[PDB]
Amino acid sequence: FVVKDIHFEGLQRVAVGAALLSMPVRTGDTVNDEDISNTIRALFATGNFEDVCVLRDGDTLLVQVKERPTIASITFSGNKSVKDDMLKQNLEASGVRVGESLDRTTIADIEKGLEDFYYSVGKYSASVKAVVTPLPRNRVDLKLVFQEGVSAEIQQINIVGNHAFTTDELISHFQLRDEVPWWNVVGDRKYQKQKLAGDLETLRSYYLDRGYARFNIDSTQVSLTPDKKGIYVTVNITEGDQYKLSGVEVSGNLAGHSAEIEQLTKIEPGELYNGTKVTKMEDDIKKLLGRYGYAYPRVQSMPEINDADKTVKLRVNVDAGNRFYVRKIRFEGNDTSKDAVLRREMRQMEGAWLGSDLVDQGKERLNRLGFFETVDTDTQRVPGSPDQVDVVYKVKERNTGSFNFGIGYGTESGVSFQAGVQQDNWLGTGYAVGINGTKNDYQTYAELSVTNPYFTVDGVSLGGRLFYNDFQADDADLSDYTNKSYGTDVTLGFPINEYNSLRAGLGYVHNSLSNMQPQVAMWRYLYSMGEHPSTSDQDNSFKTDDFTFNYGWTYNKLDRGYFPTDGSRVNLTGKVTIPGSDNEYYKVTLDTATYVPIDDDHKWVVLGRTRWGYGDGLGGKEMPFYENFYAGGSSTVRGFQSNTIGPKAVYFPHQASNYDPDYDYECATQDGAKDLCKSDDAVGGNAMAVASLEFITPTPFISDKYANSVRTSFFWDMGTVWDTNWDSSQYSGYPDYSDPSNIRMSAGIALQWMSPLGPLVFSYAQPFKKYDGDKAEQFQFNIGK
Amino acid sequence: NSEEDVVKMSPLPTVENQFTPTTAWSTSVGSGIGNFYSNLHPALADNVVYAADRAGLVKALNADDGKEIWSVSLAEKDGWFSKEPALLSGGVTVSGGHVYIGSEKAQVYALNTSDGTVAWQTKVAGEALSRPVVSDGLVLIHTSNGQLQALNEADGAVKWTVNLDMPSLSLRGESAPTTAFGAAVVGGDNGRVSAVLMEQGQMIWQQRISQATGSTEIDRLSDVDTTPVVVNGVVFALAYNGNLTALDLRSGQIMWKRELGSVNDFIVDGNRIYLVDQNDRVMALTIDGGVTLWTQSDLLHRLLTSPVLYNGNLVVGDSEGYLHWINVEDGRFVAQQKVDSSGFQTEPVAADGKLLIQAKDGTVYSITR
Amino acid sequence: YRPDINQGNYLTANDVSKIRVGMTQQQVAYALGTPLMSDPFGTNTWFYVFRQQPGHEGVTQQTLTLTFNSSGVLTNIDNKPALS
Amino acid sequence: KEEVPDNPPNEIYATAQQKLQDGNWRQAITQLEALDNRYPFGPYSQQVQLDLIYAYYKNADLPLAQAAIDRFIRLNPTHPNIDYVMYMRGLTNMALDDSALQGFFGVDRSDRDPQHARAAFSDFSKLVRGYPNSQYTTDATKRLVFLKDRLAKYEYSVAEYYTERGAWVAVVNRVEGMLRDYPDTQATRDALPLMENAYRQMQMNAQAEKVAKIIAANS
Amino acid sequence: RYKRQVSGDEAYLEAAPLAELHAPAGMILPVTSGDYAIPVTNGSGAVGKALDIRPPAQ
Amino acid sequence: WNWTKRF
Amino acid sequence: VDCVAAVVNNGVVLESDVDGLMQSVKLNAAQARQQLPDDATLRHQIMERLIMDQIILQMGQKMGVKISDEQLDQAIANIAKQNNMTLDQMRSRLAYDGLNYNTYRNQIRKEMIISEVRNNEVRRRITILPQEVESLAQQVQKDRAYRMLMNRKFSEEAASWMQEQRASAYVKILS
Ligand SMILES: [Mg+2]
Repeated sequence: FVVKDIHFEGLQRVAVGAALLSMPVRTGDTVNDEDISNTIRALFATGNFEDVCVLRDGDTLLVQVKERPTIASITFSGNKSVKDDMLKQNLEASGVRVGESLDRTTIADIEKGLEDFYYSVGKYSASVKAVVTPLPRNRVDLKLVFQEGVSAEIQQINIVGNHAFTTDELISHFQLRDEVPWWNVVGDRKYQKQKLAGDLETLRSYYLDRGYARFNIDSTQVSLTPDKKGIYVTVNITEGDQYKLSGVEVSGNLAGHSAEIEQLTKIEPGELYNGTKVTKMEDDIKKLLGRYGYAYPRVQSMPEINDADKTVKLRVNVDAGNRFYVRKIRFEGNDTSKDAVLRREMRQMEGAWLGSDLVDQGKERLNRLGFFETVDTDTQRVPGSPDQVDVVYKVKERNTGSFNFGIGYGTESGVSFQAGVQQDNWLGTGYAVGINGTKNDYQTYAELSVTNPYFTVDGVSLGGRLFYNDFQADDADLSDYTNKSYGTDVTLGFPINEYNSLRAGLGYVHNSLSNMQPQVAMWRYLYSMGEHPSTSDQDNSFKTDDFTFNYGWTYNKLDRGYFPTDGSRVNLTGKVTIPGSDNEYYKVTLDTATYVPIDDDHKWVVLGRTRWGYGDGLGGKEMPFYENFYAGGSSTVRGFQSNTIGPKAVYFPHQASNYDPDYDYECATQDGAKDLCKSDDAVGGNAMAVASLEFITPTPFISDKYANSVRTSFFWDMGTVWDTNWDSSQYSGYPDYSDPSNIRMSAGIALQWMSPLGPLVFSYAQPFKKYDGDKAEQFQFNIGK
Repeated sequence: NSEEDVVKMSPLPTVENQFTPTTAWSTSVGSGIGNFYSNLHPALADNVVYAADRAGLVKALNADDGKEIWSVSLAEKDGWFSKEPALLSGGVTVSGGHVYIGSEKAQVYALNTSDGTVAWQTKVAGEALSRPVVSDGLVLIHTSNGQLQALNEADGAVKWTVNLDMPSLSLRGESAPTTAFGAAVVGGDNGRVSAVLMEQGQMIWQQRISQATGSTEIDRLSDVDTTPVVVNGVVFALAYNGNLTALDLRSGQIMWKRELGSVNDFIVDGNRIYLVDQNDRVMALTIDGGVTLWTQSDLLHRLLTSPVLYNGNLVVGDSEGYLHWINVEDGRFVAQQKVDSSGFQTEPVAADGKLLIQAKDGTVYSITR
Repeated sequence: YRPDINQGNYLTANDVSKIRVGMTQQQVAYALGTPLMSDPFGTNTWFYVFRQQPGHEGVTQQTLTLTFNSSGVLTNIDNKPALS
Repeated sequence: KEEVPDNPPNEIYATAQQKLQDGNWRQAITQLEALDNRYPFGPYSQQVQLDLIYAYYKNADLPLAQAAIDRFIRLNPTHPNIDYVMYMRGLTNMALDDSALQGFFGVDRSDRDPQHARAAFSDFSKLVRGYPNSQYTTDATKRLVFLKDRLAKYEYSVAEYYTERGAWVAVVNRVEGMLRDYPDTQATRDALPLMENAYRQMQMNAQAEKVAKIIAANS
Repeated sequence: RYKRQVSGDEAYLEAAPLAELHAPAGMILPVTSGDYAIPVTNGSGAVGKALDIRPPAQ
Repeated sequence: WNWTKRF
Repeated sequence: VDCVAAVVNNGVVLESDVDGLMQSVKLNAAQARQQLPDDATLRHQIMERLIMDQIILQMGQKMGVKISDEQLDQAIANIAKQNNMTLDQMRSRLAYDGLNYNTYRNQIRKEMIISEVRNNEVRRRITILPQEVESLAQQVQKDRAYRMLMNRKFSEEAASWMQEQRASAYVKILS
């Protein structure tokens, strides 16, 4: 029968016009049951309806419709592990949001996707139910009720087929852990698939670096306990033999640079095949071709493995592709940071030839800024251009503000409270401002730094620093005196190699020495300063205003910041008071720490450390005793009490500020002193020379899984602090404190590891050469921040 | 911490102990399997119990008073920087005066029962997680890598290998093959029960018994980890999340199936199949149609061990140190005992009138009914 | 210290010998590549400026000006191999 | 408050209007969100969506305002008041442009990510092109002038940075792109000296003289 | 939050008027490519706090 | 121990 | 009048189809008797038949598999010859049989596409080990036992696949 009008009872979201036109029918056409069914099927195929009931009341097709209800609210119950935010984001991934229609067909897929997310997280018992509560006006409240369950953790990572290396040794380098000791910080036993793949590639690297060019990971089984609480990772490998690298033969499109590449692909006579070295020379060929203007110099090293001689011939197919030029480098997401802050980290120049190495260097430099959670790159191709690209750096800004509160404890500083508030990207300008503070047993420090990391485009940083320092010497195991200092330092740090960094600065420091214990060395310095106090009146006072030119040179070629195994860190830091200061003196310091690995795995290292220092007045004056050098404690000479090494305080007879018999009150007259007296308390020296041969060895009685997480070492520390200005002629009864020959020595064991409480550094050192007065504490330790 | 199970562990039931079950003797094997999910359980040959820990220690103990007869460590000490536990996982098996132990080093040790010296040691395809079953001069091991390997009893050389499909994600453990008429019926981690020949290792058949692969989720687990039982020409196999299927031994066609799963062995005695579900629900079913004779959910989610018929009385451990004697006519708890503290994971061994069970801490207990 | 300041087109000195008076802009761009700098003001002049300032090693610049004609035909070539 | 009583739609909308005219955007938003959730696609829901766009913008819920504007445009592409919605889209992008982490101060932020300025410019251009007679077209045009100046200032900041860096080809290209895109901006005039210097440092004096001619003609 | 608040009163209308550069004789400034060309149009409303951005009554 | 919280 | 009995993922099972396999068949269509259980008893069976039909239609749709009308022509030719009545005459009689040409052609198209999809998705997942072929050939040969093996494996795997796809496919009953 003919159809004239189509009613749409039940429509409240799809416009009657839209619903009508979505049906492939126009008014005035002949409709039979076949056409009715076809219209129903198409109208429901529009994906807006959950019930179509076309009625024939009278001569009009009353298209009764049940509409796809709108999601009134998305709620979550039982998702304790995961906050609602990422749940809602993963819902948006499926287009499910408050105000969107609930199709009732994808919710099963959505809860299945949530369960898949949980299974990735490791909660393999996780359950998700999408309950729908009807609400008036055709609405549904979607309650995603979760039963996360226990997160499965790796009970065992097993390698089958490893005979050249123990399973523990191989697994130690995996970011998936089957054992996480409480005392150590090795990681978590949680399992992620991407971590499993990264660990398989770590195993590949481990074996290909030792010459196992035929190494192959036959399979990787991941098993669950029936309770789905434990995960077992079995890596079935077939490590071949150790293959030698006979030679590297290069071919392809070398762009006329075959000579330089050939000099790059030079190997020792039949060395041991090393996948790391092969990739290193591939990257060196990439760098060479990039320095020749090639943006994407592809270099594929295929090893032709001859099992007969067990050798490898590296066919390095090199295709130095086209030259692409960066029309412009864009930054997306630098809403806080100004453009120059991101752009001055670009090693790739805009308006230059593209180098993938340079673009990745810029990306990693942007990551190193710390201003961004993510820094992706996109070398988009300029429209209608064969060789022009835009390098878009899509960053996502972080909260560069950070307040830290650390607590450490050590035999040196006692309880060390550190606090701080830092803005590393002040107003997105790249200025790192921040107020820090420290509180040891003996020194309360409070700093306010403001460093422009790029005072010059070249990277020369300029940093001001307002410091305050209340140093109670007696708490530092020195002779009693309280130096309350404060002042400024404006320092230009000049980078010169990315390993060497100079820094020249001008500083002001006002020092107020109070409660100075009457002693020979302090009063020598004070007499040199034109003040003539009395050896009585322990409550002395002395204020100085010193303008210093500080200089510094930090060479830092340590491959690892934590537990270095190779390289050297030298730090020559000096300080010369400029004319116009109250104190006239220079003070040079030279730290050194050379790690020489004596094996292949870098497990056996020799740390040759040294700590030199020399200070002295510039004529008539004398270096302030409070700038003296100290030795002892678990920083210079272990097994010696902090600062004990060196000249000891020669005290004068005086009345004690506090008098209480049976104390000796630092040898006071009121206690029964009448002449100059020696003492066991150190004053430091204007000269200092400390050294330490520390044989770092693998930690013996500990699983290879995390034996590299603990640094064991056996150290021999030399150290002599001396007062070059000591009046040997005038003080003949007392020990000659101007003697560098008084080389204190200690030998001991040291154990470092990154415990949950912080970097723990214990050491037991016996001082086998200590002079009179040198207080020795054998067990040093530091629970650092 | 904040984690809490989707399912609560059933509280320990209160029972009227008709008999007083007690540990006849208790002998510690160093450190046992520990928290690792192993098949390592004791054995019993004549009057001697061969138990092991995953570390590598293997003890032959007197089955009467539990006193050590011999003790040999399969772990190979390597200087003073690396220690290599043998990682024994394949339940101790004893057929020819030989003690067969699989290890997760992909080794199978055949020790001599006489003194414990290694009769042979064979490197196998993968982790020998399953019981090294013994039949027709062969030692059959289902390695975690997925291969059912048959070694020679005397030589120890791998006679043949059958690659079984290994899912990306499976359940720890492998089916110990059962042998019936020159054929081995093994359960694969992919939910297929495969019957292979015992001389050339060619599959007689490979019948899927899971059919419960939800898909889109790695947790569509279907591991047939229970050793199939061959009774009267019927292959009763049990998959995880899968079906307790009675198959045809000759053809491998599903005679019947029930929608219940487990990865711990089940008894099929006379006319009754006793099993413990993956949820630790002790069921007794008919051998003929899988009709549930009775159920016992009082130990639900207690991580029960495989049951054993000890003196006509199902005995199930749990991960608390508790042995439960369930009646085999109705399912009532005939008795209950606390035997250990580390818990019970590996199957109990009921043989020669002795019911032995090794705790997670390695202690082997003999129990009396 | 500073990184390498590369600027402009990479003039290999063999792809600049490949261009000769008569080439249209298409062949010239195929030979050398698209120029970073054109003459936005006057005629069709392409500036291939191979400029390199390494890490304190000196600024070295080869300028190659290709003055084309209305049709885009290379009419004049001015190659300054070094910066004055 | 935060839990709107289940009043009829008219009472809810009246409360929302009172709280908008009272200037309180949080509670105006909660009332309008209750109205939108409880009666989606019902009676006068377009007005509630526009009020939500307005309150989100005034409450600085710019992600929510962008979402609301985009959905309103997608669902109601032919609305008698879509000129207002395009104006609000330009306004939301402009407000995103002037964002400040902690303080707006006088930093002028002309060299931060200009993508929101570009989006605001596109929205206002679409508004002033499709609907030149809108009451928002004059304000949209003045905001377009500001945004053009701001984008020119971003390109000028980049050209100034590459003048600092010695990237003379980069400077020349940046200032040429300014002379193309932003030829009538103060930033382009300030960057012309940068182009002249970049040409001179490359010893392309035939072009430095051209740029000096430009500067003289415009000084 | 307080991160976009000043955009309620953006403090604009002070943007410098756009003055086209005069090309000197003998040369022509680069073609504009008017991706950022402001149309010349005068709407029926005010600017800068004189324009009510409240949604029009429907 | 050092605890760092980013604001 | 034509209500919607149930929804299947994205498609629907509308009343016209469910009735078409109820009234025009099931005591009609062919060998009228066929089944005599009762319409009420078999209502759930027919509804599940249409539901699984629509699920397999959607399965075919997802693969982007389309059938040319040449195959439809050959299929209708086969259906005409199996009835011992020519093609045009078969249409002429189908006109009064109640299954119009539109309905009949749609029905044959859906039946053939479901058959094709099921054959593809069941044949791959049936593995015939090269032992039971010899076992059957010896039981009663030379690829003739492979046919019986495939028949048994298909009879079983088909039911398994139907259960799997019914579980894995949103089906909701709107009536
Ligand atoms: Mg398994």
